[PDB]
Amino acid sequence: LWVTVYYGVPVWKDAETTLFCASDAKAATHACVPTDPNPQEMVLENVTENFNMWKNDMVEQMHTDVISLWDQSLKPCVKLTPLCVTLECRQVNTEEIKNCSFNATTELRDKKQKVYALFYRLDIVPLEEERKGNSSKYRLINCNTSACTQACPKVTFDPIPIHYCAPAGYAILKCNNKTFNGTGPCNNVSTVQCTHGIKPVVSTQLLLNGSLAEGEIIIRSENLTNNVKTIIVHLNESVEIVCTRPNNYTRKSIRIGPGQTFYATGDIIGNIRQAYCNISKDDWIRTLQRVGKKLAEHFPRRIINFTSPAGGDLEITTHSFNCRGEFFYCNTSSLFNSTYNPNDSLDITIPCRIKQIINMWQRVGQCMYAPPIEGNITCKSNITGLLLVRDSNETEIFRPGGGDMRNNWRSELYKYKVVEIKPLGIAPTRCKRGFLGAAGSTMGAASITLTVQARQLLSGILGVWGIKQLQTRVLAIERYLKDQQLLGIWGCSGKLICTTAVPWNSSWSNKSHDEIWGNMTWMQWDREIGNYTNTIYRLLEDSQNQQEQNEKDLLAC
Amino acid sequence: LWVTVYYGVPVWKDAETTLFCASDAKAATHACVPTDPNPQEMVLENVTENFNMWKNDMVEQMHTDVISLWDQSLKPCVKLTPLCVTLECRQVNTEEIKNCSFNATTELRDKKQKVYALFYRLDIVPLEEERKGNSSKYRLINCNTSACTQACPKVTFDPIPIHYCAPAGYAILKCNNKTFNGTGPCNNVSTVQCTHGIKPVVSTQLLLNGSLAEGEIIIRSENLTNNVKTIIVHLNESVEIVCTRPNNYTRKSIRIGPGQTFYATGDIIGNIRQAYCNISKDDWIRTLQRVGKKLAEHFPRRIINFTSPAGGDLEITTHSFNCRGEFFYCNTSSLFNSTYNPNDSLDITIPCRIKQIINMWQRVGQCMYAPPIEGNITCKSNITGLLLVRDSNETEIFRPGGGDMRNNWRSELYKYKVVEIKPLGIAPTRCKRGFLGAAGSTMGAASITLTVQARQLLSGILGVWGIKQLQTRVLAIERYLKDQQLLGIWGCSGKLICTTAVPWNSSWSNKSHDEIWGNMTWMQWDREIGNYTNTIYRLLEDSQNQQEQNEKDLLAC
Ligand SMILES: *[C@@H]1O[C@H](CO)[C@@H](O[C@@H]2O[C@H](CO)[C@@H](O[C@@H]3O[C@H](CO[C@H]4O[C@H](CO)[C@@H](O)[C@H](O)[C@@H]4O)[C@@H](O)[C@H](O[C@H]4O[C@H](CO)[C@@H](O)[C@H](O)[C@@H]4O)[C@@H]3O)[C@H](O)[C@H]2NC(C)=O)[C@H](O)[C@H]1NC(C)=O
Ligand SMILES: *[C@@H]1O[C@H](CO)[C@@H](O[C@@H]2O[C@H](CO)[C@@H](O[C@@H]3O[C@H](CO[C@H]4O[C@H](CO)[C@@H](O)[C@H](O)[C@@H]4O)[C@@H](O)[C@H](O[C@H]4O[C@H](CO)[C@@H](O)[C@H](O)[C@@H]4O)[C@@H]3O)[C@H](O)[C@H]2NC(C)=O)[C@H](O)[C@H]1NC(C)=O
Ligand SMILES: *[C@@H]1O[C@H](CO)[C@@H](O[C@@H]2O[C@H](CO)[C@@H](O[C@@H]3O[C@H](CO)[C@@H](O)[C@H](O)[C@@H]3O)[C@H](O)[C@H]2NC(C)=O)[C@H](O)[C@H]1NC(C)=O
Ligand SMILES: *[C@@H]1O[C@H](CO)[C@@H](O[C@@H]2O[C@H](CO)[C@@H](O[C@@H]3O[C@H](CO)[C@@H](O)[C@H](O)[C@@H]3O)[C@H](O)[C@H]2NC(C)=O)[C@H](O)[C@H]1NC(C)=O
Ligand SMILES: *[C@@H]1O[C@H](CO)[C@@H](O[C@@H]2O[C@H](CO)[C@@H](O)[C@H](O)[C@H]2NC(C)=O)[C@H](O)[C@H]1NC(C)=O
Ligand SMILES: *[C@@H]1O[C@H](CO)[C@@H](O[C@@H]2O[C@H](CO)[C@@H](O)[C@H](O)[C@H]2NC(C)=O)[C@H](O)[C@H]1NC(C)=O
Ligand SMILES: *[C@@H]1O[C@H](CO)[C@@H](O[C@@H]2O[C@H](CO)[C@@H](O)[C@H](O)[C@H]2NC(C)=O)[C@H](O)[C@H]1NC(C)=O
Ligand SMILES: *[C@@H]1O[C@H](CO)[C@@H](O[C@@H]2O[C@H](CO)[C@@H](O)[C@H](O)[C@H]2NC(C)=O)[C@H](O)[C@H]1NC(C)=O
Ligand SMILES: *[C@@H]1O[C@H](CO)[C@@H](O[C@@H]2O[C@H](CO)[C@@H](O)[C@H](O)[C@H]2NC(C)=O)[C@H](O)[C@H]1NC(C)=O
Ligand SMILES: *[C@@H]1O[C@H](CO)[C@@H](O[C@@H]2O[C@H](CO)[C@@H](O)[C@H](O)[C@H]2NC(C)=O)[C@H](O)[C@H]1NC(C)=O
Ligand SMILES: *[C@@H]1O[C@H](CO)[C@@H](O[C@@H]2O[C@H](CO)[C@@H](O)[C@H](O)[C@H]2NC(C)=O)[C@H](O)[C@H]1NC(C)=O
Ligand SMILES: *[C@@H]1O[C@H](CO)[C@@H](O[C@@H]2O[C@H](CO)[C@@H](O)[C@H](O)[C@H]2NC(C)=O)[C@H](O)[C@H]1NC(C)=O
Ligand SMILES: *[C@@H]1O[C@H](CO)[C@@H](O[C@@H]2O[C@H](CO)[C@@H](O)[C@H](O)[C@H]2NC(C)=O)[C@H](O)[C@H]1NC(C)=O
Ligand SMILES: *[C@@H]1O[C@H](CO)[C@@H](O[C@@H]2O[C@H](CO)[C@@H](O)[C@H](O)[C@H]2NC(C)=O)[C@H](O)[C@H]1NC(C)=O
Ligand SMILES: *[C@@H]1O[C@H](CO)[C@@H](O[C@@H]2O[C@H](CO)[C@@H](O)[C@H](O)[C@H]2NC(C)=O)[C@H](O)[C@H]1NC(C)=O
Ligand SMILES: *[C@@H]1O[C@H](CO)[C@@H](O)[C@H](O)[C@H]1NC(C)=O
Ligand SMILES: *[C@@H]1O[C@H](CO)[C@@H](O)[C@H](O)[C@H]1NC(C)=O
Ligand SMILES: *[C@@H]1O[C@H](CO)[C@@H](O)[C@H](O)[C@H]1NC(C)=O
Ligand SMILES: *[C@@H]1O[C@H](CO)[C@@H](O)[C@H](O)[C@H]1NC(C)=O
Ligand SMILES: *[C@@H]1O[C@H](CO)[C@@H](O)[C@H](O)[C@H]1NC(C)=O
Ligand SMILES: *[C@@H]1O[C@H](CO)[C@@H](O)[C@H](O)[C@H]1NC(C)=O
Ligand SMILES: *[C@@H]1O[C@H](CO)[C@@H](O)[C@H](O)[C@H]1NC(C)=O
Ligand SMILES: *[C@@H]1O[C@H](CO)[C@@H](O)[C@H](O)[C@H]1NC(C)=O
Ligand SMILES: *[C@@H]1O[C@H](CO)[C@@H](O)[C@H](O)[C@H]1NC(C)=O
Repeated sequence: LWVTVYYGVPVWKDAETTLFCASDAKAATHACVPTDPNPQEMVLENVTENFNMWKNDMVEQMHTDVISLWDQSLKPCVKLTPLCVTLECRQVNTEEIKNCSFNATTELRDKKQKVYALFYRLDIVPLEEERKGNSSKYRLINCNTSACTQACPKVTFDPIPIHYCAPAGYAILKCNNKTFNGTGPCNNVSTVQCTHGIKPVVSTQLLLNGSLAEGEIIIRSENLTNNVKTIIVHLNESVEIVCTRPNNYTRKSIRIGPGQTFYATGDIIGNIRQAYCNISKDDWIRTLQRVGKKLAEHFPRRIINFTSPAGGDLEITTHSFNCRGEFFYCNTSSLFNSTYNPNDSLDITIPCRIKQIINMWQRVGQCMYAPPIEGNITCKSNITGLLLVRDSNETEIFRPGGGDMRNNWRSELYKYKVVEIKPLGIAPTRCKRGFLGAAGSTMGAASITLTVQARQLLSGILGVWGIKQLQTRVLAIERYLKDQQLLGIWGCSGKLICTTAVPWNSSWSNKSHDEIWGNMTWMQWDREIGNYTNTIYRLLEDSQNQQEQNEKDLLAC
Repeated sequence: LWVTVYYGVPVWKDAETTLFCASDAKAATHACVPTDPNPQEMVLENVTENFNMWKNDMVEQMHTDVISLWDQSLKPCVKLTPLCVTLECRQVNTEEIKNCSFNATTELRDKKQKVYALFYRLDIVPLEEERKGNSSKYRLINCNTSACTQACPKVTFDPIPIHYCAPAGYAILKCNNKTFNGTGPCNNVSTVQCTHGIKPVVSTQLLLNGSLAEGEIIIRSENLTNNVKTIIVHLNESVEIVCTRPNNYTRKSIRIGPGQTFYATGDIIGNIRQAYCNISKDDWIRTLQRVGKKLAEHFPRRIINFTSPAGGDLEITTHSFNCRGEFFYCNTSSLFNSTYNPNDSLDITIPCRIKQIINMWQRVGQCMYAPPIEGNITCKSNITGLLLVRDSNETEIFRPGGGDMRNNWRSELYKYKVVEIKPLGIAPTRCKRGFLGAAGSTMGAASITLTVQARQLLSGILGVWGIKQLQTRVLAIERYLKDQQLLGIWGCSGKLICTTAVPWNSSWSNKSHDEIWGNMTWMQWDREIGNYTNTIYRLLEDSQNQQEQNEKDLLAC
C-alpha cells in the first residue's frame, strides 16, 4: 500500500486559545464584538469525549476578562484620598449608622470646609477612643491600605451576558449528557461556534440567575472525598429570592477637590429599617431535602447536616450579594439550619448588612466605594445553585461557602471544551501516485463525505483587547499558511485527496486495508499512527517530492 | 455562453478605512511616516462619481488624529494644581491685567512662598468680593473644573501639514470638477495615492491658510435651506490679515513644586497696548459683495445681511485665532457689518482679547494653559474662507460662526473620497474551459488592457499608532490571501484570465455578447449581476472545480 494525503480530516486536539469576546448584538461593552452568536449546534452522532470542568481554561480566561473589564470602568473615577482624615462621629438621632464630620478640601487648596456624611459602622474603624454615647473618633476603613476609588455615575453593575466564540480552526464542544458530573466521558456531544450567554453574576454561597439543570439536581466536585474542595450544586428548579433596602437615603454631593465630588449618604427619611431578603420557605426546604438525598447517594450511611455558616468573618460568612450597585452581606445561617436522614407568610427572613467599601475579587488595595443609591432598592432573583463545603461523627457537615469567583463560572462553563482542528492526515491506500459532522463514523465513510465537507474549512480563511484580536488574526494566518505550505511541498494542490509515491510501512500499522478503513474513525487512526507524523512528512517532502521532480524535469534540459 | 473569471477588474466600492498618516519627508511627527506622498495623479477619462463631503469619514478620522496628537504633546507636562488657591489681586499700575499674589509650593512641601503673577481678567473668576479699586479676591478660572495643564516649552503650535495615504487595495478619488458643491456627481475625477498636505489650522469664523478655489467663490452646505447647518464659503482670492500683541511681556519662572515650574506673566515693559488684527478694507469689502452675490443666486429675491456676530459669549462670538502659541479672541463684528442688494490706511481694525486658559476642542476639563511668550508676537496669514450661519423679513441674515472643528477640515477634504478596489469579477464568454486607468471604457477595451494592467495590483503585496499600522498590514494580508484562495479553489492560477466549466445563466443577464462587452464598463456590469456573486462562486468551487478533478484524476487510480 501507499501513503495518501488527506485534507479536511475531522480530528482535533485539546487546545487552549484566546476566545473572542462577543457581546449582545442588541447592546464594558466596547471591548467585545456585538454580533450574533449564531449557535448553529451540530450533534456528533456516536461521539464520546472527555471533559473536565476543573481544568477548563475558559474559566480562567473568563475570570481574567471579567476582572479586567470591571477595572476599566473605574479607571476614570475619583480616588478618595481627601477623605482619609480623622472623622468625628456621633450617633444618628433620626445603631449601625453614624454621623461623621470631616474637614474636606475645597475647590481651592488653601481652604477647608466642615462637612458631614453618614456611614455604616462596617466601613468605619475606631481610633484610640471609646464610645462615650455622644461622640468618638474614627478612620475610614482601608485608609491604611488604599486610596479607595468612588464608582462613577454610570458605572454599570448590569451582568450583561458574555458569549465566547471560537477562532477559526477551533471549535467548542458542548456536553449534552444530562447528569454528567463534570469529569470523565460525555457520550453526547455537539459543537458550536459560540457558547450561550453567561451572565457574570457575582455572589458567594448562593448562585443566582444561572442556568437550571435539565434533569435532577446535580452535585459536582473536583474530588468529593476532599474536604478542601468546593461542591457545586446545580438545581433543576429555581428558588425565589427577593432582597431589599427599605430605608430611603438621600444622596448629597460634597466637593472634595478641584473638579471632583464625593457622594455622601444623608437625610434619612424618617424611619430606620434593616435590609433583608425574602426567601420562599417551602421551596427552600424542598430544595435542601432533595440536595440532602443526592448527597446521601455520594455519602451513604451518614447523617447529613446543612447546619453551619463559616464562623463569623463577614467577608466569608455571609451571602455576598449585589442589588443595583448596592452591596449586601446577608446572614444565611437561618437557611442552612437543617439535617437529613434517609431512613428516618411561609417565608424565611434573612437580615442583611450593607457595606460601601468593597474589596472586590478578594484583591487587597483594589478598593471600590459604592455611592448611595436613592429610591426603591429592590432586586428579585433566582437561586439556581449552591456552593457547599464539606467539613468522625458519622455525619457529613456542610457549610455554604465561596469567595473564589471561578466557581461561579465553572457552574456555567462546565458544559464546554475548546479543541483545535487538525485537517491534515494520512492513511494507506492501494494507489501509488459542519466540518466535524463526519465524526464518529469510520474513516471510509468520512472520506466520501470529505470530498465536499473539507471545503467548510475554507470558511476560516481598546488596548489589550486590540492585541487579543491581532494575535488571533495573525495566528489564524500563520496556521493557514503552514498547512498550505506543507501541501505545496508535498505536491498536493487539489488537496482534498493526494496520492503520493511514499510506500506504507507495516511498522506504522500492520492492519489491513479494510481493517483500517472500515473499523476506525479518523481520531482513532490519528492516535494509532500519531508518532510517525514527522516520519511521513520527511518522506514526502525531502524525498518523494524532490526525486519526482528532479528525475523527470531536469532530464528535459 | 460560459462564465469566465477575471482578475484585475477595475471596479471599486465606497469604503471606510484607516489611512496612513504621512508626514513631511523633510520634517506630533513621530506618529507619522516622513515619506514622499508621490502624488502621481491619474485622470480617469469619462468617469463620473458621487461625492459627499458631509459624510466623509476622512474628516472624522482627521478630527480624531489631530486631537490625539495634540493631546500627546501635553502628556508629560505639569498640572497646575498648586495654583488653585485664593488669589489676592490688585490693579496693575504700570484694565484687563491684574496683579495677583499666591502662596506657592516650594521645592520643600513644608514651605510656602509669596509670589505674584499677572493675569488677564478673562482667566480670573471673582470670589464673593467686590472691586474696591485697590484689591479683591479671585479664583483661577476652571479650578472648580480641572487641573489645567501648562504647555511645555517646545510644545509646537506649528500646523505641520498632514498627508493621508491609501493602504494597498484602496484608492483616493479626487474630484476636479471645479464648482462642485460638495454633493452629487463629479464628472472629472482622478486618483491619487495620497492627498495634498493639509495644515491643521484651528480657527472659528474665518478659515485661514487653506487652499483657494480655482474658479469663483463656492458656497457649500449640507443643506442650504436648513438654518442649523454651517455654510462653508471658499474664496478664490486670499485676504490679507495680520495680527499682533504689542505689549512686551516678560516671562518669569516660579517654582511650584519639587521639580516643576510655572511660567508667569510679569514686568510689562512700560506701555499697555491692546492686541489687534490688521485687515485690508478693499479686499474685505470686495469679498463680501462677491459672497453676497453668490448667496443671492442660492437665495434669490432676498436682501442679504452679513450683519451680526453670535450674541456675546466670547467662546463662540469671537474669532478664535492662534499666533505662535498665543491665543486670540478677536472681535469681528466690524467686519460683518454690511448688506447686499442685487438690484440696487484703508484697513479695518479688529480689537482682540487675549486669554491663557484654553478649552481646546470644546472639551470640558481638558484644559491647557498657555505660558506667556516674549518678543515680537506677530503673525501674518491668509483668509481663505468663511464659516457662515444663516439665521420672515425677506432677508437672509448671516452671522460668522463655528466651533465644530470638523468644518475646518471639511473645507479641504471635500475633494477626496476613499474607495476599495475589488479585482475579482466574472463575465460571459463563448469559451468553455495605474490600475484603475482602464475605467470609463468598456469591459471589452479593459479586458485587453488588463492583460498587462492587472499586474499593477501586485505592487500591493507609538502606542495606538503601532496598532493602526498592524491592523493595516494584517488586513492587507488577509484580503490578499482570501483572493488567492478563491482563485486557487476555482482552478484559476494564471488568474488574469480563467475560463471555467460553469455555464452562463440568462437569468443573471440576458444581454448578448456584444451588448455586454461593448456597451458596459466593468462597474456597470458589477452592479447588473452583483447579487449573483455568491451563486457564481458556489458553482465554481463546489461543483465545477471538484467534479473536474474527481472525474478525471481518481479514475487514474
Ligand atoms: C437576576 O435577574 C433579575 C432580572 O433581570 C435582576 O433584577 C433586575 O436588575 C436590574 C438591574 O440590574 C433592574 O433594573 C432597574 O430597574 C429600575 C426600575 O425600572 C422601572 O421602569 C422600567 C421601564 O420599562 C419598568 O419596566 C420597571 O418595571 C420599572 O417600572 C430602573 O429604574 C433601573 O434603571 C437604572 O439603570 C438604567 C440603565 O441605563 C439607567 O438609565 C437608569 O437611570 C437607572 O440608573 C434599572 O433598570 C431590574 O428592575 C431588576 N428586576 C427585578 C425583577 O428585580 C436581578 O438583580 C438579577 N440578580 C442579580 C443578583 O443581579
Ligand atoms: C499662515 O501661514 C503663515 C506662514 O507660515 C504663518 O505665519 C508664520 O508662523 C510661524 C509660526 O508657526 C512663524 O515662525 C516663527 O518666526 C519667528 C521669527 O523668525 C525670524 O528668524 C527667521 C530665520 O530664518 C527669519 O526667516 C524670519 O524672517 C525672522 O527673522 C521665529 O523666531 C519663531 O521660532 C520659534 O519656533 C522655532 C521652531 O524650532 C524655535 O526653534 C524657536 O526657538 C522659536 O520657538 C518661528 O520660526 C513665522 O514667522 C510666521 N510667518 C509670518 C509671515 O507670520 C501663520 O501663522 C499661518 N496662520 C496661522 C493662523 O497659523
Ligand atoms: C428536580 O430533582 C428532584 C430530585 O430528583 C426531582 O424530585 C422528584 O420529584 C418527583 C415528583 O415530581 C418525586 O416523585 C414522587 O415523590 C413522592 C414523595 O413522597 C413519592 O411518594 C411518589 O411515589 C413519587 O416518588 C421524586 O421522588 C422526586 N425525586 C426525589 C429524588 O426525591 C424533581 O422533580 C426535579 N424537578 C424537575 C423540574 O425535574
Ligand atoms: C473670484 O470670484 C469672483 C466672483 O465670480 C470673480 O469676480 C469677477 O471679477 C471680474 C473681474 O476680474 C468681473 O468682471 C467685470 O466686473 C465689472 C463690475 O462692474 C463689470 O463692469 C465688467 O463688465 C465685468 O463684468 C466679474 O463680474 C466678477 N464676477 C462677479 C460675479 O462679480 C473673481 O474674478 C474671481 N477671482 C479669481 C482670481 O478668479
Ligand atoms: C448629622 O449631623 C448633622 C450635624 O452634625 C445634622 O445636621 C444638623 O441638624 C441640626 C438640627 O437642628 C441643624 O440645626 C443643623 O443646621 C444641621 N446641619 C449641620 C451642619 O449642623 C444631621 O441632621 C445629622 N443627620 C441625621 C440623619 O441625623
Ligand atoms: C463522575 O463520574 C465518573 C464516572 O462514573 C466517576 O469516575 C469513576 O469513579 C470510579 C470510582 O471508583 C472509578 O472506578 C471509575 O473508573 C471512574 N471512571 C472515570 C471515567 O473516571 C467520577 O469520580 C465522578 N466524579 C464525581 C465528582 O463524582
Ligand atoms: C443528545 O444531545 C442532543 C442535543 O442536545 C439531543 O437532541 C435534542 O433532543 C431534543 C428532544 O426533543 C430536541 O428537542 C432538540 O432539538 C434536540 N437538539 C438538537 C440540537 O437536535 C439528543 O436528544 C441527546 N440524546 C440523548 C440520548 O440525550
Ligand atoms: C481526593 O483527594 C484526597 C487527597 O487530597 C485523596 O485521598 C488521599 O490520597 C493520598 C494520595 O497518596 C493518599 O496517600 C491518602 O491516604 C488518601 N486519603 C485517604 C483517606 O485514603 C482522595 O483519594 C481523592 N479522591 C478522589 C476521588 O480522587
Ligand atoms: C417579604 O416582604 C413582605 C412585604 O413586601 C413582608 O410582609 C410583611 O410581613 C410583616 C410580618 O408581620 C407583616 O406585619 C406585614 O403586614 C407584611 N406586609 C404586608 C404588606 O402584609 C414579609 O414579611 C417579607 N418576608 C420576609 C421573609 O421578610
Ligand atoms: C505687581 O505687584 C508686585 C507686588 O505686588 C509689584 O512688584 C513690587 O514693586 C515694588 C515697587 O517699589 C517693589 O518695591 C517691590 O519689591 C516689588 N516686588 C514685590 C514682590 O513687592 C509689581 O511691580 C507689580 N507688577 C506690575 C507690572 O505693576
Ligand atoms: C500666605 O500665608 C500667609 C500666612 O501668614 C497669609 O497672611 C496672613 O493671612 C491671615 C488671614 O486672616 C491674616 O490674618 C494674617 O495677618 C496674614 N499674615 C500676614 C503676615 O500677612 C497670606 O495672606 C497668604 N497669602 C495669600 C495670597 O493668601
Ligand atoms: C449641489 O448640486 C446638485 C446638482 O445640481 C444639487 O442637487 C440637485 O438639487 C435639485 C433641486 O431641486 C434636484 O432637483 C436635483 O435632482 C439634485 N441633483 C442631485 C444630483 O442631487 C445639490 O442640491 C447642490 N447642493 C447644494 C448644497 O447646493
Ligand atoms: C479634469 O481634471 C484634470 C485634472 O485636474 C484636468 O487636467 C489638468 O488640465 C490642466 C490644463 O492646462 C493641466 O495644466 C493639468 O496638468 C492637467 N492635470 C493633469 C493631472 O493632467 C482637466 O483639464 C479637467 N478637465 C476639465 C474639463 O475640467
Ligand atoms: C433641509 O432640511 C429641512 C429640514 O431639516 C428640509 O425641509 C423640511 O423637511 C421636512 C421633512 O419631512 C418637511 O416635513 C418640512 O415641511 C420641510 N420644511 C419645509 C419648509 O418644507 C429641507 O427640505 C432640506 N433641504 C434640502 C435641500 O434637502
Ligand atoms: C496696521 O499696522 C499699522 C502699523 O504696523 C498701523 O499703522 C498706524 O496707524 C496709526 C493710526 O492713526 C498711525 O497713527 C500710525 O502712525 C500708524 N503707524 C505707522 C508706522 O504709520 C495701522 O493702523 C494698523 N491697522 C490697523 C487696522 O490697526
Ligand atoms: C440508616 O441506615 C444506616 C445504615 O448503616 C444506619 O446506620 C442508620 O442508623 C439508619 N438510620 C435510621 C433512621 O434507621
Ligand atoms: C422617600 O421619601 C420621599 C418623601 O416624599 C418619597 O417621595 C420617596 O418615595 C421615598 N422613597 C422611598 C424609597 O421610600
Ligand atoms: C418598590 O417596588 C415594589 C414592587 O412591587 C413595591 O411594592 C414597593 O412599594 C416599592 N417601594 C417604593 C418605595 O416605591
Ligand atoms: C519502515 O521502517 C523501517 C525502519 O528502519 C525502514 O527500514 C523501512 O524501509 C520502512 N518501510 C517503509 C515502507 O517505509
Ligand atoms: C506515541 O508515544 C506514546 C508514548 O506513551 C505511546 O503511548 C503511543 O502508543 C505512541 N504512538 C505510536 C504511534 O507509536
Ligand atoms: C429686486 O428684485 C426683487 C424681486 O422680487 C424685488 O422684490 C426687490 O425690491 C428688488 N430690489 C430693488 C433694489 O429694486
Ligand atoms: C521689550 O523691551 C526691551 C527693552 O530693551 C526691548 O529690547 C525689546 O525689543 C522689547 N520687545 C518688544 C516685543 O517690543
Ligand atoms: C439559472 O438559474 C436557474 C434558477 O433556478 C437554474 O434552474 C438554471 O439551471 C440556471 N442556469 C444556469 C446556466 O446556471
Ligand atoms: C440586488 O438587490 C438590489 C436590492 O434593491 C436590487 O436593486 C438590485 O437590482 C439587485 N441586483 C441584482 C443583480 O439582482
